[PDB]
Amino acid sequence: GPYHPSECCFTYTTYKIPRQRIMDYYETNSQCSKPGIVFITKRGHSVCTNPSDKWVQDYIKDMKEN
Amino acid sequence: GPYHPSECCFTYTTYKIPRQRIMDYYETNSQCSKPGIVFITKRGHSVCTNPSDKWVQDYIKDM
Repeated sequence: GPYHPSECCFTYTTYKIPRQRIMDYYETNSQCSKPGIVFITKRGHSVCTNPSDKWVQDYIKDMKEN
Repeated sequence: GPYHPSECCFTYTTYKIPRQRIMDYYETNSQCSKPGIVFITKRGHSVCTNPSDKWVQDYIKDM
């Protein structure tokens, strides 16, 4: 329904996430105070990253299909 | 971990949630841009509410 909360990022990791841990990603709601790409990991955890970091962009490109 | 996202509220409910639906609640991270109380319903819906609403505080009190 339309009143659910949205996940927002407040602190980003500075460290590239080992690609073997990565299950998926999503972009955080633009209403959040900061931009965010959240990576979902094998153990079901969520890790905030900065979309403007080159490695985050590189990861997303290798994860996406055309 | 230290880099987990937090749930934040942007669109508050437009109705008083029937009490019977509610299983639990949590207050959102105070770092969110708006104050929020999220009620968790039986059916796994999370519903954002304004902690300044009397009915919300009344619910929390009773729970």
